[PDB]
Amino acid sequence: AQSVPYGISQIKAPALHSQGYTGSNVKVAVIDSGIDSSHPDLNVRGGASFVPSETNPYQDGSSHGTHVAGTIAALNNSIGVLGVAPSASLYAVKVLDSTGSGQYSWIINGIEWAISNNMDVINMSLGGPSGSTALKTVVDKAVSSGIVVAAAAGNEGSSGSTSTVGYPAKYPSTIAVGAVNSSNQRASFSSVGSELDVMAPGVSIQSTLPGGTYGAYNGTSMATPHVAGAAALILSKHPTWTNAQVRDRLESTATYLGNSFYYGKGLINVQAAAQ
Repeated sequence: AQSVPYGISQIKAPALHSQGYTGSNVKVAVIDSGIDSSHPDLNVRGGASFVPSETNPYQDGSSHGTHVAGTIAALNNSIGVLGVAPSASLYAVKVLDSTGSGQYSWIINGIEWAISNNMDVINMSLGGPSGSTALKTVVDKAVSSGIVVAAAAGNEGSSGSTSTVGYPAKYPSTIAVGAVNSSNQRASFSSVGSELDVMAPGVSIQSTLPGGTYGAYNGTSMATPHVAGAAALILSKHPTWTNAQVRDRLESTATYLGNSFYYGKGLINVQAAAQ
């Protein structure tokens, strides 16, 4: 049978599913380590690899990109798990290799592909303590071109009063996403700062793994796809909403959880964002 991971219900996605909104015709680029396109519980519509050593985007040697994609869009059916937007159009934009690392050049090429191929949403479950001028340029370009960009806040935890948000989540134009558990407690490794925007489930997140299996991971990498999917659910109900509009909904209708330095606006609530 199919299971619904707790995170999916936590952000209220099933309420949208009941209403008939499952992310149909919304194009979501998973900018990551590839996606195992052969996974029975995933439907990958296209893609591109910008990893010179890994020409095939439809395979995932890491598992990270695959697990992220299943949080966004694992298919609604009789097996496995269920995505936030199970009818979303999933694109494999390989910019990380099988070790789960990549170069800013490769990342930028992926985002450039996303723009040229008219994606509605970009998931970047990645980041680092410094950015590059070229990365900010292309991330801002994607935003100004109409794309919702969800980026992982990072897993650097707290450090007194200092921001530990990584790039590209640190940039104003991106949605910076932190991790909570099933009780809405911030996860201890979740990066903090004024640049942190919202929270999503990021602890013990069951999702798809390459080879057609399922497993749980922790991180802001797992939180982030809940927000990417949520953006797809919203757009599938509100096809004329702008990326600015979707962001401001996801943010303003979030469930306040505490001090914004630690929680931003709180836990996303897609039912309330989509109203």
